[PDB]
Amino acid sequence: EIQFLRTDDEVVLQCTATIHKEQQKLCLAAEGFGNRLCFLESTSNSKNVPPDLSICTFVLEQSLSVRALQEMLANHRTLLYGHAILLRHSYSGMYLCCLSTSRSSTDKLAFDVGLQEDTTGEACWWTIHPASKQRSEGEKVRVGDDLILVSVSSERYLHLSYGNGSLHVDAAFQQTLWSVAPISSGSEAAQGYLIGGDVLRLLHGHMDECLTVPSGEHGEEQRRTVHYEGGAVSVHARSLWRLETLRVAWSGSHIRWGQPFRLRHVTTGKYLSLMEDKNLLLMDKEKADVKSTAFTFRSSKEKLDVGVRKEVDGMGTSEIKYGDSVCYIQHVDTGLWLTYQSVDSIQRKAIMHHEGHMDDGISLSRSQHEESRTARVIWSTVFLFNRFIRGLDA
Amino acid sequence: NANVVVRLLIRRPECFGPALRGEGGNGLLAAMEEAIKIAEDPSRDGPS
Repeated sequence: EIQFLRTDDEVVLQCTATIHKEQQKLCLAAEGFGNRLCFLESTSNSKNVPPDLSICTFVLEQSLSVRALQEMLANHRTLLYGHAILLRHSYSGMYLCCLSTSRSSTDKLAFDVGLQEDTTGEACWWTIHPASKQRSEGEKVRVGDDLILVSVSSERYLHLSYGNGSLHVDAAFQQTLWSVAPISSGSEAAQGYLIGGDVLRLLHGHMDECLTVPSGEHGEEQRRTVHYEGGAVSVHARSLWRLETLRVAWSGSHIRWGQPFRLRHVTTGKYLSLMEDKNLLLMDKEKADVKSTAFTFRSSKEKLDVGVRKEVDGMGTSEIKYGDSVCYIQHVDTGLWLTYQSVDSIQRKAIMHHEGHMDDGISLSRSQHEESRTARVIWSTVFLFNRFIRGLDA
Repeated sequence: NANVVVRLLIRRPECFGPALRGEGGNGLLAAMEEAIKIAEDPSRDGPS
């Protein structure tokens, strides 16, 4: 009846903030390449600013007892309170750990918290202690529960540095309760069916034109535009898109018809949106509101709606099939359907029309893990090298 | 009996005195200099 968090389950570690009279909700994030340090991603402003949960998703690899872990150091199971957990970052593949090297920022004894490639040593492991009086050591782990994590290596609670001007996750003896929310379950997933957070190509027609931005001419303003294009773009990185659900918890559930979501161009890092001029334009993360960036999949071109669904906590029905299913995109608020302009490689523009053409079906193709990783690396590297170039120019 | 005491002391950092609390504590060296200055000062050394 009640679920229990188990190993091989992808989870996001969430914390709450009460800064300046206001209740803010935050999640732990860390980029794989580049900075190994961990920052906090805002989730309460999901309506105004989309969260980036790809770097916030973690996988619970092993849960071992303290004595068994000590013996191992000397050398698919449910979580139980009082055990040692091995957190693996989903995107990077590295492991959360205490760095033992600190910024020396306002805390005498602080150890910074980051990601580590090697699994050897006790720095990567963390002990889960239930905080609530109702929870006792040895109880089943609740889906909605608050946990205090103690480092195996340093015996330092993972806490949020409230005093610092910028909120930082740090390992110290001061304790902060953390809430874990399931993001997806790998085992229950069905192959060939769309899930939340999956990188994919939008394919149109038998010519297999892919919805993509212009090529690498280095002009951001015209890169912001979108159009249908065919050829080698289907195996190029610009055609990569990622689907983020509007919900945070259970964001890996099977996408269903009529479910609002967001589309993000992986290479550019920007989100698809509709402007008042009824034109598609990629917009920035900061200004990417829920209203403008909302898009949904509907089974049939017919305008009559099936109402609304009730959101369920779990994988759900495998209602969207890769390749076989044919989908039509509709903006949630305006209700318009984006269609090819058709006015004439092909370079046919994408426009917003509530009638549209007859052949507006869009097939779905799943991208590979290596390609998704490469696109994310490309975005994260071009950002840093643009910052470097701007600094040198200044 | 030593490990438990150390663990409890680090669990409650207020036991270390204001210099070693870690919340902007000057440090042991500065604290003892301040205490010396208090020692020369009659007003703060005695109730007066």
